Amino acid sequence: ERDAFDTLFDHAPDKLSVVKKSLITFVNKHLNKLNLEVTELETQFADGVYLVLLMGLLEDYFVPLHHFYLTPESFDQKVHNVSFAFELMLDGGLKKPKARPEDVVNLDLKSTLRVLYNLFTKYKNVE
Amino acid sequence: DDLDALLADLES
Repeated sequence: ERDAFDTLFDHAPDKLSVVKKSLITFVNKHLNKLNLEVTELETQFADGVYLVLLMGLLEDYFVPLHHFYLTPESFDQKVHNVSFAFELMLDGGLKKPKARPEDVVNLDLKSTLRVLYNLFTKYKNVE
Repeated sequence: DDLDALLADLES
């Protein structure tokens, strides 16, 4: 199903930097609590590591480090991390992201932004 | 218009 991010990547790429920067601040607002920082949304979320930890942060807890792969050895360990974060998104009562977990690992920015914006809409007010 | 609201949402 087509949405606003499809409009952004096809017809308005000039607005992309504005999307990137605001989602960077939202993501850093929580990840800075763990002494972590995100400068590039594409490459820094492909691990799943930050995505998993962010999910805990948005629900106000440290995720046990053995629940996922802190240093993923392969593509399939990275895919597991992402889908594990997706399951945490379901636990938080959020609607399932319309993105394949493989795309996040494969550095699909459109998919990553969609996932991150889903978190934004729900966790807007969370300090 | 749908993209305009998205950008405004992120800018608030």
